[PDB]
Amino acid sequence: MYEQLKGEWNRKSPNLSKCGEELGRLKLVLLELNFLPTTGTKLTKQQLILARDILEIGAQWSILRKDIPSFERYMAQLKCYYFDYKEQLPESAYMHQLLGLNLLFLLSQNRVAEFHTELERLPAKDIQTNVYIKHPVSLEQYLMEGSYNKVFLAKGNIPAESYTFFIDILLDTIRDEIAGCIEKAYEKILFTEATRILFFNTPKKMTDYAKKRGWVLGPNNYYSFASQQQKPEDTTIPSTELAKQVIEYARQLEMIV
Amino acid sequence: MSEKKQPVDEDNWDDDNVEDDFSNQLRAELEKHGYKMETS
Amino acid sequence: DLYSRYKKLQQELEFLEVQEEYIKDEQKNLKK
Amino acid sequence: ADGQATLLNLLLRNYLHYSLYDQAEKLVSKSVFPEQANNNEWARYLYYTGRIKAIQLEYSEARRTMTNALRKAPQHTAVGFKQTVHKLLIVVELLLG
Amino acid sequence: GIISLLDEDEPQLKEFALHKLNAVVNDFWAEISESVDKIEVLYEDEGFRSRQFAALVASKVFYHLGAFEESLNYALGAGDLFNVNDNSEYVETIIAKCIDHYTKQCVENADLPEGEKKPIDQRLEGIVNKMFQRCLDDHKYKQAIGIALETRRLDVFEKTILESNDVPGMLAYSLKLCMSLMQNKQFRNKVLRVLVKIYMNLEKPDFINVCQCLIFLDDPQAVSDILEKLVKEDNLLMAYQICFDLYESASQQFLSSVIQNLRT
Amino acid sequence: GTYTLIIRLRHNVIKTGVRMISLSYSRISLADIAQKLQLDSPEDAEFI
Repeated sequence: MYEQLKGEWNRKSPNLSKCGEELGRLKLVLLELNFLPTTGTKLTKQQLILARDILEIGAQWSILRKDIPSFERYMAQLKCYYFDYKEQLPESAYMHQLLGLNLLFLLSQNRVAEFHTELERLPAKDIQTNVYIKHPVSLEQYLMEGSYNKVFLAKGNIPAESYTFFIDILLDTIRDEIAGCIEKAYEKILFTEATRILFFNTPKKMTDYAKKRGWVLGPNNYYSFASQQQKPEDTTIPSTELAKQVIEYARQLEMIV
Repeated sequence: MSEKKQPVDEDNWDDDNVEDDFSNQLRAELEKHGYKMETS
Repeated sequence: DLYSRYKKLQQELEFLEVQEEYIKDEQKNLKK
Repeated sequence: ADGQATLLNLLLRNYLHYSLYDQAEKLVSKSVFPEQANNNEWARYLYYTGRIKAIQLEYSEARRTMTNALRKAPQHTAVGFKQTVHKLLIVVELLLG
Repeated sequence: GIISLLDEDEPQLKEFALHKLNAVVNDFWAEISESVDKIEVLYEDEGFRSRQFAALVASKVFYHLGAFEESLNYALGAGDLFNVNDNSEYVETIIAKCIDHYTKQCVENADLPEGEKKPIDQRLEGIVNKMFQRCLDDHKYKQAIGIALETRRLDVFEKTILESNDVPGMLAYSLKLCMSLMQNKQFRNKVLRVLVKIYMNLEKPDFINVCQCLIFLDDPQAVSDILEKLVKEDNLLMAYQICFDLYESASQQFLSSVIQNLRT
Repeated sequence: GTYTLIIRLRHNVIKTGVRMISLSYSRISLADIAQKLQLDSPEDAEFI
């Protein structure tokens, strides 16, 4: 039934000499039939239910090898497969953990506009059911407000699969965020309080942050250069801009338009 | 007149702002003052 | 004929363009 | 005239109600302006694209084309779409304050 | 969703990708419209075996987005596969670009075609007369007279005097309609000087038009040449309306200049 | 059909609240605002 694949797909073959044959196996799919959604012949599903199971697992090992551009390649093709109104499996043991997995990595892509346009495809599966997708939408919601601890209580609660490469980018985009938000109007902080606001006990990682930005390494002190003094007393910036605007008042006042 | 091609389907304002304030806060605030004198 | 249907019709856009520019002169010239 | 207008509201009517691309397309659609659409198909035209900027997080730009979609409307009473825009117009203003 | 597989570097996926870029060219037309335009990269990468159909779908997608010349330069460089299909509502979209761009190019080339001339593609000039051959053979000569002026070319207008439409008075009442809408003296005299050396080369040489044109053209020796033929023919009856229309219309200085060529 | 818009108002309630509290009270403990906003935690009361 033209498979050539059912021996080494479930067991870990990490970046071995299968993926070149595997893509060449997927090349031989294209000579038989297109990956056009096959509007006719609904009974023949071996091009649809047996061929998409290759394409969803082909997205799965893309993230273990840290392959970011080819990761969204397979995931966009899966999105074009559940667009089909032809009756398929409604889901499997993977569809939540792949569609909401795209929700979790596009979170890390720092593009919030595409984060909320997925929400058309599942209205009820966010709060009242489908708890494994309730967890990513509640996560970025907690990243929206100031809440940081309850974010990492969700980093104590990863129920579905590993999610390892995603929360580590979510580590990294919080690390510069607190190293950003250490720069507020704070007083002297000793080398324990803001030393433990991220996670760390006392490595030299604090010297990486304390020499990246200010809050100078001293006798158990974070020095505050809370100046915010240089910018005011600007008459000229109105005096250039308003002199433009007052002439614009006289344009639509006297001369016929 | 009055068509709207359908594709799909004072006396009131000041108290509404006053309904906003004491919506769920001390409606009949009448007797707690009798009970706050011996406490406070 | 059909060839005259466009050549004579572009001929008056030539002729129309002056007139709106012309009264544009007289909105201010009569005021002075 | 009036072919640029009605063929785009009737293009949107389930493209909003689907997740198909259709929203950055209507950004790069040149047919945003038919420039005159008989005061009733024009009035809800700013509404159907008014929800588009709302649903993809464009807040402050949306509330002015929600308001313009409300005040170009006729004098009827059984108005259940006006029942919808009067709901939606100040959803996005709760998002702003 | 086929836009993601445009970096394979095995070329056979690209011909499998362009197999879907024609029949469903209206729904994910939304998608690959402005975000991805990587046609021109493989168009320039020396494979080739493709870049033919690749310029079609960009001639499709930049057309509706107002980038007509971006479609048109791809419509030029696409070759045969762009022009193999003309049974649609799309052939009206492309000849209203190209021939309109052609005639607004040739007006500039009516001024100065010599020196810094434009790179006239052979497809840019070869579908002009081909569609004009579609006009010569589809029985319409109220428009075969039309584009033959609109090409702003002398000899193809001279070519169509012998066509599948006979000459009782067609190409003779054309100049009656051409003199009225006659734009300048620059395009006028060049066309008018070749039409009347073939009127003498016609079967029955018409005499009032060859005089009316010549005073518009100011050849004070050429009417004396065809007067010499009428002296050679020796009948003053047909040597009459060539002469009193010459006296009635022409200038005094023209009649005082042509008289040297009559007495010699 | 508006629920996905309604669910994100919790960010706007708390920014309305923190403007209301900072305009009302001048010198307020951060271990008092959380009990008034029923946040159940002062350790993120610094964080909002």
